Amino acid sequence: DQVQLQQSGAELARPGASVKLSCKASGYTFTSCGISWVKQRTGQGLEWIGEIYPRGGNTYYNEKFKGKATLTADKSSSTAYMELRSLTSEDSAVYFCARENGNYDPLFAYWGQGTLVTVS
Amino acid sequence: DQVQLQQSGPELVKPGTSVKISCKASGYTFTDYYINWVKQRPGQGLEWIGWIFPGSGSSYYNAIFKGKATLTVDTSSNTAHMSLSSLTSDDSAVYFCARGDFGNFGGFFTYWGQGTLVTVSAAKTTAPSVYPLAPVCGGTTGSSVTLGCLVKGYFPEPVTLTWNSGSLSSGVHTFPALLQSGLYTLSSSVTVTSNTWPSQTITCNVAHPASSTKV
Amino acid sequence: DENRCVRLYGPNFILQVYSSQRKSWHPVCQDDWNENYGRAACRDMGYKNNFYSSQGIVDDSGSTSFMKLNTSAGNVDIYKKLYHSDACSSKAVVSLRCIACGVNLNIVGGESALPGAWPWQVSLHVQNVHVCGGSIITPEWIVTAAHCVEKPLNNPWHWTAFAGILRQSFMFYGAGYQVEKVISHPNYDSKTKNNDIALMKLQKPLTFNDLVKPVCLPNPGMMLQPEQLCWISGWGATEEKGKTSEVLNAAKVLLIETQRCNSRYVYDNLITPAMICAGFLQGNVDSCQGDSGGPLVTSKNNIWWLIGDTSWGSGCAKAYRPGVYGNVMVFTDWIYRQMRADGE
Amino acid sequence: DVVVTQSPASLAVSLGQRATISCRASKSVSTSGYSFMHWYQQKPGQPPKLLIYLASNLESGVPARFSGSGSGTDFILNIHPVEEEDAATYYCQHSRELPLTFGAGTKLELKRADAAPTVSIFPPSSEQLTSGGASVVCFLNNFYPKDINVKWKIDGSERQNGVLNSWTDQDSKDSTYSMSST
Amino acid sequence: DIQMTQSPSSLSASLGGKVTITCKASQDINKYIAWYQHKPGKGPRLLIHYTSTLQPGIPSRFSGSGSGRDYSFSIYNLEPEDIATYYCLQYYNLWTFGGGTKLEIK
Repeated sequence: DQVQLQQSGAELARPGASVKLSCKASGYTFTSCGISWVKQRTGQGLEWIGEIYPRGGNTYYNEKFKGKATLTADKSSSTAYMELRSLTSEDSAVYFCARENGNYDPLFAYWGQGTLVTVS
Repeated sequence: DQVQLQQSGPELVKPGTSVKISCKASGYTFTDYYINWVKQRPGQGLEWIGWIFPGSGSSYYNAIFKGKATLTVDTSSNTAHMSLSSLTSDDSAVYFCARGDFGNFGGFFTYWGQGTLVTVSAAKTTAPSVYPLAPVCGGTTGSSVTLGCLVKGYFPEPVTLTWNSGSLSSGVHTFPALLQSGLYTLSSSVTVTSNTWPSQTITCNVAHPASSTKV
Repeated sequence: DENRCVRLYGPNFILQVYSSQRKSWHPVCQDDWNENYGRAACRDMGYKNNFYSSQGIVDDSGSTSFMKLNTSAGNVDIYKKLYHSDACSSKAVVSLRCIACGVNLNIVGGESALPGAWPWQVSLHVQNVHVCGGSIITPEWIVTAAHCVEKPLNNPWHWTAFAGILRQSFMFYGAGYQVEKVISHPNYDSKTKNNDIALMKLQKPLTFNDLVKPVCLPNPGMMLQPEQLCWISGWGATEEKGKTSEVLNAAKVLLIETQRCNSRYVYDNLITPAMICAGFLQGNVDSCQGDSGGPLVTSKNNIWWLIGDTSWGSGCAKAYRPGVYGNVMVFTDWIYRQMRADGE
Repeated sequence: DVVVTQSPASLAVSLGQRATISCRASKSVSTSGYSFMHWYQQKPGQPPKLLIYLASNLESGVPARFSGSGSGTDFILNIHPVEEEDAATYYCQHSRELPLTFGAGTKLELKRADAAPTVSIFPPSSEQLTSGGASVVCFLNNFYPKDINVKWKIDGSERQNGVLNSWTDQDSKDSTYSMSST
Repeated sequence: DIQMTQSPSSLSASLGGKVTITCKASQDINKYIAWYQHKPGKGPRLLIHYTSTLQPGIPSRFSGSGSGRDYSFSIYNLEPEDIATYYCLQYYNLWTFGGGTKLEIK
């Protein structure tokens, strides 16, 4: 089976609201590897938000995104989430959920299909 | 980098409402010292409201003020807030923010704020009416001429008073205001040489924070 | 489940990986080392997104064989892409600090302690009364004694820890941290305390300031002197059978050799390889009742290591009766296992 | 709980003398070698100023005249010599347990040679009568003691009706008083 | 934070020719650079990882190289399939992307 990282559909919310994206993962042991969230903006290029490890919940964030993002995972359901708070004019990106190859190979070989998040 | 605790200004608020007293802390590592709050009604001694640990946020409220004053901190900006609820006439007092010892070991306050005068009444704000005062011509014995200013009917306390834009301060007697007929009246005086009054410009200056009134 | 196949060695935190081929531990080489591999290794030891820094240090251990990294491999384990090598391209190995610990701002017969001196000190209360202490080793975990949480006190809802506070009169409800879990040592023998160590987890992770900080756990190969200069602290009774101290005292004790602490005029071979005596055979300094589980720290390399935890004693103001502490060095592996197995 | 009792409620002392303020507690505030009784000083319109902490320790920036002593239940604050600037209200505070509490305070007063007030009479200015209100203000300056009274003789005839008096506090430069009658 | 500065910010390249996009680092990333394609709506695709390896099933005409703090990536015999916004990613310390380059035919 091809490792699939189906994300939630495109969503919209008012400025100052919160959007909780989801990225269900199939085709691999959800606890074995780690899941990353990558921002893709027009003009600003790609950016990195943070990493979530379902085994223990260990989280790493970028300096910019502290507080703005709150990675979340639920092992039993086998799907990881990213919560964005106080969404504003510049938080409208095609957020990508990417699974790094392994804990000793932090390469984004597999990616989500993309979820265009837009702010009213 | 001398330590400083800077509180907000006076608050005139209606009964039953709430007021949030702030106190920005600078000059020291914020999270390492407790910040205490103390109340003092006019000429009535000090009263410990409670403290709050900036590092963790644990707040102790004296049983008197539990359910009336809620303490919260803003660690990002190094500021401490106190919120008084269901304000009544008794709630009016001066509230001091203080910083305890290093570990809050001794539980003593070495640095204090300037105080924040809280007035709690439904009376409408008014503007001071300053009437400059000058001596008579029939009592100019010697050279000890006395001049002053009178402020009447303003509301509420406090009002700043000044002489010669601060150029004159010796002999400047500012007397406390009094609640006369539901309004506050404040006076002042100055003593200088007679030869200086005509050859020098002597005038008072006022500043009411509530309703800006320079005059 | 066997997953303690990586470790840090000695005061310098020399990362090591186990090789069954030679049945030995070999330090990793610094050449071509990814820092994310160090992050992963830290996670594989039980550190909740706690990673301080990785740097290359000339090997301060005594190993002639190393573990070079095969950069042509891919999507494999740490031991799969590390191959035995007898040299390094850069004469430096991997040093891995997985957490910022061991820095502090600087009991009978022990002078009062200043704030920030022993930030890891913890006072644990059962019914708003101090029963014994512990040691902050992580924003969530605390190292204490097993005899403290004996039945009935083995349930986690009795306990509330007060760290960052030195006054017992300022330890009011709403200042401590409720304990999620209490994990005593399975091999704890009440009749003869042998593996007397216990853990505690908090619902709300601690925030670390100058007053609150963790104490490094002792990595293997910590070459300590036979009489090393250690420190103790706690709210114990300053007088034999006295009341709990209001303030946090500290004392300067020296480790006593096990070969000497088991003589006939001493505990008489009652000390097992899981315990370490400390104090003076002359006396006048010991950890009395009320500061059980308390830290026994030692400074070495600018780092304070949790050498042991208060376990038992036959008297405080007595000669030939040094304080007996658990050997946290022995229990570090079990501690790591219990910290990794959080949630599952 | 502990309630500190501070006596006397007021103490008048001549400059250069010794002023002793005593604070007593419901139960001992001394334990583990520390006596948690602290002394502050508040002057009119200023926040308190920690003088002494832990019942014997002088805070940095405080003159050596202030002295602290005591243990257990009995505490004393001494000021010797007493300067004109020492006229204020002194509070004792216990931090042995929670909640922390203060003493009732001890208003200090300075004894000085008596001086009569320098009277001044100010008939209303032009700006006052433009609104229809009248007010005559009399200024009494640099007198001692503060127990002084006045009366009005408008047109030479006595009148009390509405009378309003306001006193200042002991000046830190001359230890005198002032008053305004209107 | 290991910042990276990828230039040129954009390039109008010649079809059937050659092109090289330069990426530089704010630290020594031990050749732990990876290069990703970016189709308009088909998600990023990994092409090069570690400066010397192409993920299986990828054209051999793709190749990168470098060391130290400056790295290179070149692609010869440009075809319409190669029109994409290529990125440089370092996974030496946390993760960081380049600025991207619009590879548009001329």
